[PDB]
Amino acid sequence: AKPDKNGVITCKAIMLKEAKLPGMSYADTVQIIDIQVDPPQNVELRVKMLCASVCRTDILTIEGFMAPTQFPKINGHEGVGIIESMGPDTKNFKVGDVIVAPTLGECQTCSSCRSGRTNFCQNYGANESALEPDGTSRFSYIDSDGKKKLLYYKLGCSTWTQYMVVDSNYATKLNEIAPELPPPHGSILSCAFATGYGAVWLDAAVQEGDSVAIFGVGSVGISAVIAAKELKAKQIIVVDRNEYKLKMAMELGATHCINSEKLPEGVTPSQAVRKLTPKEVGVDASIESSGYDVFMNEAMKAAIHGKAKTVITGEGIYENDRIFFDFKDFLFGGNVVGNVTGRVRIHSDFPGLLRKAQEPVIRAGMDKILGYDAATMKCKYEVDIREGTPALLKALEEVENVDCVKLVIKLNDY
Amino acid sequence: PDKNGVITCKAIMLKEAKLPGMSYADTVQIIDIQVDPPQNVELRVKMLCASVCRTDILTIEGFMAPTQFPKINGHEGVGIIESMGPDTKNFKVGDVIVAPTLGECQTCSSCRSGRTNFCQNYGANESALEPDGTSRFSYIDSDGKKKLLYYKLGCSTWTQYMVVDSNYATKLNEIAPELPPPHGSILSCAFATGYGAVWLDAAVQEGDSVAIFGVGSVGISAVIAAKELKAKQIIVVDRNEYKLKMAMELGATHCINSEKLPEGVTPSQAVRKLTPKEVGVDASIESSGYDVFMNEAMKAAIHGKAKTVITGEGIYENDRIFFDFKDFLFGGNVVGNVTGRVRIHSDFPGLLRKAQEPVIRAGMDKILGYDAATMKCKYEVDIREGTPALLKALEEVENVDCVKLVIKLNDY
Ligand SMILES: NC(=O)c1ccc[n+]([C@@H]2O[C@H](COP(=O)([O-])OP(=O)(O)OC[C@H]3O[C@@H](n4cnc5c(N)ncnc54)[C@H](O)[C@@H]3O)[C@@H](O)[C@H]2O)c1
Ligand SMILES: NC(=O)c1ccc[n+]([C@@H]2O[C@H](COP(=O)([O-])OP(=O)(O)OC[C@H]3O[C@@H](n4cnc5c(N)ncnc54)[C@H](O)[C@@H]3O)[C@@H](O)[C@H]2O)c1
Ligand SMILES: [Mg+2]
Ligand SMILES: [Mg+2]
Ligand SMILES: [Zn+2]
Ligand SMILES: [Zn+2]
Ligand SMILES: [Zn+2]
Ligand SMILES: [Zn+2]
Repeated sequence: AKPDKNGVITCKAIMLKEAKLPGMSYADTVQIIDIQVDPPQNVELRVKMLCASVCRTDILTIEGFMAPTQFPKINGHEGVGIIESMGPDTKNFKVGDVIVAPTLGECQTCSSCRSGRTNFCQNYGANESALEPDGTSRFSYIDSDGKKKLLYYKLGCSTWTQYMVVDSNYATKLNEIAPELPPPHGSILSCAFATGYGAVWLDAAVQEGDSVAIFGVGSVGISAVIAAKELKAKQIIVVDRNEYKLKMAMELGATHCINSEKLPEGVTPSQAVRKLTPKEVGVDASIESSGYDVFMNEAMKAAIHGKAKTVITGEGIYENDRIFFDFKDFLFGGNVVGNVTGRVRIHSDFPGLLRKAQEPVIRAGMDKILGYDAATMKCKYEVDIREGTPALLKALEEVENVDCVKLVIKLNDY
Repeated sequence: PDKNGVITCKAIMLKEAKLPGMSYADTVQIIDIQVDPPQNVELRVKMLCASVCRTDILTIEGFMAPTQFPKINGHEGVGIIESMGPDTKNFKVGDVIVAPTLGECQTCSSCRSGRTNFCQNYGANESALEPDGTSRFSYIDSDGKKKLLYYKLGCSTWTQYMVVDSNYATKLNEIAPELPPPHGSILSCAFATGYGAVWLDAAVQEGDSVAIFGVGSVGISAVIAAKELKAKQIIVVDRNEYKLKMAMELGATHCINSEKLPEGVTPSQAVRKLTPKEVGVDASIESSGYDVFMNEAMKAAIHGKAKTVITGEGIYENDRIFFDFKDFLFGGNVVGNVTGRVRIHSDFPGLLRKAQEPVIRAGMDKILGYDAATMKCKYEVDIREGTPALLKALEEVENVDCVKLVIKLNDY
């Protein structure tokens, strides 16, 4: 879209009217509407989005996750686009750059950045207000009563829109290192792939000859399998109840699979994992990527006491917003870390991830996650924001299809 | 020892778990027991003193002992090798030893990692028995019948003589021959746990900020470590003002009485308010046993960068603890810790050298209320003075100013 004389763009975006509480439909809350996107201020990028792709956390967001008051909103944190314009103070970006902009920036000067061992930057942390720091939004719409109304972001931006505004301290560019990378690949690099790959590579720090357990092989868990295989793990144990995704995981380098719904009475997933290791010692690295609170506990219990790290990537709407651990196993060697975006720092680590993503085996793995067809640039599960709300609502139901690993939302021509 | 090498001595027997509504008198008694001679690589140890870890009181309440009663209590204590099994190496009769929960085989992938004491080969003896299902301890009951006593784990310390697998023992007498017994006793658990949690596990550096949740003997040992390592800020959280003041005397910079916070202010929010930009602490130590403080310690840590070290224990519903999910995902970093990650061969010799330094010794003396002239501690009971004196001492564990009760077992 071309801006009007005041620099405002009118474009399609996916609006969430309110939380979809249990028993409510997508139809109750989700609608494609025309929105107005204000021009970028200060160090902001306004970004022509190519595609978004559906993270389970996007579905949690529809259900009200981390948004007690921040409706109506434009959804989405997983996506890729092209810089269309920039605020006047912007440095180190140009119009035409291809960017992703995940939740955490990297100031490189706080004690967290300088530690070398985390991406939880003190200066560019999660924008939980879902607003600009002055309480405004670059997004608005004209409702049925003709009134101009504010739309919240997801966090520091929204990706389910033809045009997004994001603070450039959260952006990192793809076009210098990977000018030929297709859009849906760039989209999963913004969250799902970075998360599973980085949880294994950076956070669990998997070494050649390590044993790895992965609880949940959706897009995040399969990304973890691809990393564990690249890093020459001796053993890659995948746990899930979805036989399709367990089989995909086995095709991309998992060595052992466990269907948690088919375990003998009184055999826990952690016991099943331990049974596959020498003297039932457990795994060198335990990844949770399910959102199932039970699996966070089972992941902790699967890890070799003291030596191994359990990396929790999963998210969900839990009773009292709490998770639980078996205390005796926890005290006697538990080691559990929260992980966002795989610990992949947007300046220090993302460039090497992007170079890795171009290696043939890693690309084949991304193609499999996406069911990508390079001839048509279409993914197996794809919906286009220009095709209207009914198509989108059907696609959101089909996220639960057994063979839907990653739904893609096409936003603009490629 | 009799004709068969069996020692008859006093020990503190727990008959059954002390469940809520029961008294110490219901379950705790000083009795004469028989201690068999050591076999294989065992040490039989003349105990000098035990000292009361909060986990000793949890044991009385049934902690980790669903079936392992009756037992001799105790895992914190120090003694002198009286005899050894025929296969023992690297120990002599007369050596002063402690024998904590975890050994250090030095060859398993956990030992070889260099970053944990959770040895795969010498782990916790949860059976509370010898590997053949027998015990070195027994007693003659009122029926005149000979009956087995369980250990605590690999041994019991609340006895004049104990037997332990020498793969769990480490000697005090070469590095610290003049160390008083109660100091050796707290080195075996409380002081190693608090000091190690800060020094080894949280790896506190000069200029770091530290929060310690619970300033009993473990948390005060953590204060001593944080001071020794030149932490910029040492924040202590407790309900007990006497122990908070003691922590401040031994190096703490800021104290918070959790029971005097406004209802809407959490312990983690109070700790973060003491830190620049409410960023929280570089190292967060839980040493309370209060499940709430395990969650608050996790939340007080700088997101991602900092480590929360959980040392606390308790009897929790369904044996489960909980964490606030959003704060956990966005940077939580929590580890279970046993004995301060202090490995009995690689780390304990260094800890023991540290204990001999005047400031650290002064801190151990303050924990103990130790009088060097009388070798008496502020709170001390002798096993030879009878069950009623012990039952009153066990009640006095809860006294405001009781940091560490010592159970004297033999002349020093
Ligand atoms: N931490 C982060 O930065 C980050 C990034 C991506 C996603 N997430 C979260 O991580 C998780 C994985 O993301 P995703 O998009 O791959 O999710 P997904 O829903 O596509 O995949 C999760 C997988 O876990 C399995 N699983 C869920 N509940 C299960 C149960 N009860 N029994 C057995 N298997 C079960 C599912 O069958 C599925 O294969 C989600 O919880 C998501 O919200 C977080
Ligand atoms: N992990 C290990 O190897 C190891 C070693 C020693 C002790 N422990 C455990 O660590 C903890 C500390 O041991 P200790 O012997 O110093 O215990 P302690 O009982 O002497 O001291 C605990 C301190 O925490 C405070 N605390 C407890 N509940 C509180 C609450 N509700 N509000 C505020 N403050 C509270 C108490 O007032 C006290 O000062 C205990 O849970 C003990 O079982 C474990
Ligand atoms: Mg802005
Ligand atoms: Mg033995
Ligand atoms: Zn995501
Ligand atoms: Zn930073
Ligand atoms: Zn103890
Ligand atoms: Zn070992």
